[PDB]
Amino acid sequence: RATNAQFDSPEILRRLDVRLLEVSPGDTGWDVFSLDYHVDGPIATVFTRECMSHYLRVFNF
Amino acid sequence: AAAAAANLNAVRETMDVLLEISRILNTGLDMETLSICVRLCEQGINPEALSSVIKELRKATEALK
Amino acid sequence: KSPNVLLQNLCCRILGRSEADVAQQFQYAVRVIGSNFAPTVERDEFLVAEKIKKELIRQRREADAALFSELHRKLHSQGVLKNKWSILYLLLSLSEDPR
Repeated sequence: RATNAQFDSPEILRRLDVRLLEVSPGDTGWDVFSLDYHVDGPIATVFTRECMSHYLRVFNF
Repeated sequence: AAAAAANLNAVRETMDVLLEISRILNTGLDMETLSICVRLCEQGINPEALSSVIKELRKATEALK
Repeated sequence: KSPNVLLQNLCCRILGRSEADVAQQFQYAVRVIGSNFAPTVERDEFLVAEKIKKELIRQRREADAALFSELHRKLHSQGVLKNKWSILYLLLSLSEDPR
């Protein structure tokens, strides 16, 4: 809420959060920084679960 | 006799597959220490306690130098 | 093998010294391992295997995640181990990402 993504719908930015990656002996936050968008309901089929797991791999690149 | 030489062969297989697991995760241990920790594990040992020793021995090889 | 000489044997692999050159490190090993010679948690191999997979994702590789399935298959195939959770949690806990 300090950039040009405050002009979008509040629901989508609200459902975003930082997530810490599963398992880590002590190292940089760069390796374990991730995002997770919360989504439920009918569009969870169009936004397919396995497709999100591939989306995070795009996100790392 | 024969099944105990298949056992002696399957233990050399086991140290190699644990050496593969030790190298792909890039742990500090080499093949020589890895043969000791498994002997420690057959008698039963806490790896939470062993890891606190392993993180000090390798940091005390250059504190007696 | 007796445990008192086996911990000394670990100390002679890590530090390249004789078994009577180093006894301070061996004393710290006898200090830590004693009265915790048994695992302090519940254990099963499956949970730590599915966290070694989570460890291989952290280093940005998924081919080894499918190779490690067969590497853990070989462990079940032989059956010459007493605790398969303990050594695998140890090798997991000592890991490091090359970045």
